[PDB]
Amino acid sequence: LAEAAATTTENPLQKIDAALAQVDTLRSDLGAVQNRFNSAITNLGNTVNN
Amino acid sequence: ANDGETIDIDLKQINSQTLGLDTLNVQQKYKVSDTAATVTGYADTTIAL
Repeated sequence: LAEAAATTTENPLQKIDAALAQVDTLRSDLGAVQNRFNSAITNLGNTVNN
Repeated sequence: ANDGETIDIDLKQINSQTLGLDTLNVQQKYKVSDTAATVTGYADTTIAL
């Protein structure tokens, strides 16, 4: 469990921006892997038919 | 849309007192004079008869 700060935060929107950067990085990676999956599906279909 | 970039407005406390206008007085002292007066009667007192 995390503390409750006793003073107002400073330069908060920069921290928010860095957070969003982390979020979009993870989102992009998770999107990208789906390309591997799709191409693997395609190659699998070709292989099974042949 | 970033941390710290602001426009700063500056004010003052303004009223008769802060301007010191309460210290403004244009009056001039009168030439005072007095005259005798009359005192009459006896007043009762809490002291019991």
